[PDB]
Amino acid sequence: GKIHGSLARAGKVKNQTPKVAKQEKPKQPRGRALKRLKYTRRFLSKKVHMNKQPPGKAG
Amino acid sequence: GPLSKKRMIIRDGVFYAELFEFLKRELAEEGFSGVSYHVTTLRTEIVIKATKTREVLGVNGRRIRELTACIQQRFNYKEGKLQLYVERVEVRGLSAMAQVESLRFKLLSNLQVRRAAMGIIRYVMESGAKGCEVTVGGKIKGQRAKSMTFRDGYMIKSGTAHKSFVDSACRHCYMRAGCIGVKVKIMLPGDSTGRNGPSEPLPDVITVIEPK
Amino acid sequence: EDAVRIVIQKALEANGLVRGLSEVARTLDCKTAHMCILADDCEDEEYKKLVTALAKQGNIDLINVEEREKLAQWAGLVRRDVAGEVTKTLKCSSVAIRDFGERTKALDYLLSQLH
Amino acid sequence: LDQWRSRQKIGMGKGARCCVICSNQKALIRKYELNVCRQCFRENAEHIGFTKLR
Amino acid sequence: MSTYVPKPSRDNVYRFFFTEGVIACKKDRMGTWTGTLGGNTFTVPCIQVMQLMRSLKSRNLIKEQYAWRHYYWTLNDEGIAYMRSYLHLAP
Amino acid sequence: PKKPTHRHKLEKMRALKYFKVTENDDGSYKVERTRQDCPHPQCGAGVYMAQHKDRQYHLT
RNA sequence: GGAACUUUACCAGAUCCGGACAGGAUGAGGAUUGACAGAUUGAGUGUUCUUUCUCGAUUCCCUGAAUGGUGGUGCAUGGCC
Ligand SMILES: [Mg+2]
Ligand SMILES: [Mg+2]
Repeated sequence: GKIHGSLARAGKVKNQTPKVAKQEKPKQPRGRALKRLKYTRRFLSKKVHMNKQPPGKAG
Repeated sequence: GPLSKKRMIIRDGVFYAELFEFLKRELAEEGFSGVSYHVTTLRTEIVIKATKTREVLGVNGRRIRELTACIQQRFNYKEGKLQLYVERVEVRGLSAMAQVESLRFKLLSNLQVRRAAMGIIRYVMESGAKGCEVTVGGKIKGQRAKSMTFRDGYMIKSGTAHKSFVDSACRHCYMRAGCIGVKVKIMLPGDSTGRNGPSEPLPDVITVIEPK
Repeated sequence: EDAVRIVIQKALEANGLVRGLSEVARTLDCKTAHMCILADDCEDEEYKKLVTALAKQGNIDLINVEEREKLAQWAGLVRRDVAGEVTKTLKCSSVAIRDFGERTKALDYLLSQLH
Repeated sequence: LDQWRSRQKIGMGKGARCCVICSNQKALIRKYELNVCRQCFRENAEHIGFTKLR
Repeated sequence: MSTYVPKPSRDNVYRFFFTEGVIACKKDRMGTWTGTLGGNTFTVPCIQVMQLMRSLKSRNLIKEQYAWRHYYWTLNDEGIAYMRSYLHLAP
Repeated sequence: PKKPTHRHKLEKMRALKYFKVTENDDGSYKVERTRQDCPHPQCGAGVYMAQHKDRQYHLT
């Protein structure tokens, strides 16, 4: 038919999302010490890619 | 039963065609550049042209020793009949077969496609070549494939004389996302002895001589 | 029993060893195996000693060692790790040899051994 | 049981023959007892020695 | 045939493969392989030589390259040192 | 309609194939056999025949 | 691409592993291979069930994997046309 969506299909993708849970991951420092952690990695530990990702299916 | 002379030119061509494929697969990172085999009584010669003669030869000839007996066990030669040699290409910049295998490794080591291809053409054109043309085709940028060509100098393409003057070789680069094919065409400059290039000039160059 | 250890790893080098119930029982009927060893202790089939029949009837030499499990730990018939020791040991009770030799087999002709 | 390749043991057919380069048994050139596949020959005509003159 | 390789064949193929260093075997799965220790008497089927070498390469002991219809297998530095232990030879 | 079994080889329980009586062996006799060989097909040395209703068995 | 079988990709069945190599439990006091006669079967096909001998560590049983495909997508590509 002309329309392929319905009100009955509401929340289709969010229901069938496989429901992964977050992992443990101990807390980062907060406040002034988190700015210390930002500064030491992007400056003291030497384009600059802030989030370089490992190679995937694009190459 | 003996074969006819028509039946022996066939099996001598399929000999060279199979010998060429084996060494193209083996000696790709040794900078392989061709074979000439000379047959006579008491011995069959095979001369291998390469760019890396310390590597196609082993530490004591170990690599060519294994590479000898691979040809011996396949084609059923006897002991003493088959001897192999390695000669090096004198220029390395006029051999299109060597340069395309290096350009294969410049991409497989995750360098940029255009930086790699101009590194060939700078090296080929400084080595006395009259012209060069590198074509990289495949998924260069993303999901959909492109084609780029990179050019410098002369290039004869329409004649049947381009078999004499233009050296060509095409290989495949097996990326993580797909397959890229690279081509390298080099127009041979000179070398009237036939070291690299024909003796005679180009078919349309007239070059009137000056009087005494 | 320690001189028996050296003579059988020279036997697994060539060629040629028969181990167990076995066709070793078949080659002693043929009397082809030159020398054998087996268990001295009693095990399954009450240590039936048909090998003690089939050796001496075929004029074949015979040697008894007490430990029938861990009989040939040198020969490596048991699982390896390969970091640590061997695991739980299988039978390997009777071993027939037709092999070399040439190092301590001259010492194996001591004690007026069956001839 | 070793009925295993009993039809491929007898070698009379189009399945007994094969491209010597390219392992295929479809459209092979058997002229001059060459036994190369159609497509795998044009890649290898220059090394066998064939050049297209006309 | 069968990839079930008998023990007198496996050490006989390994005796050739340590001596010459290389084995070239056609991909024909109904044909034999012939090697030589002076007597040229192996007549091993090609099905079994593929199985022996596919077990070796999975244990990363050999280097395999494949031409038109022939395999070409070569021993490594670890592979020669491994092959000497199976045949029990002096270095 | 029903799946077959994919037969494994049966274990003989501490005897593949067997000899005869009087295991004392007091220097008088070799032990007798319990089947025959019928040799040169093909080996005949340690080839021992089956009973199979006392018929025969390899081959030889 | 003039296919009787093969080719072969399709349909009704039947075998075989060509599931390497690891890790774990059976294992030489046997891991397992193969098969004569019958029954099974389209099959004087040991495929399997009965029968018992052969093979002698190659295997097999679990777990993780890997290699094969004339499977898909030519609108992911190389190459050739
Ligand atoms: Mg040399
Ligand atoms: Mg003909």
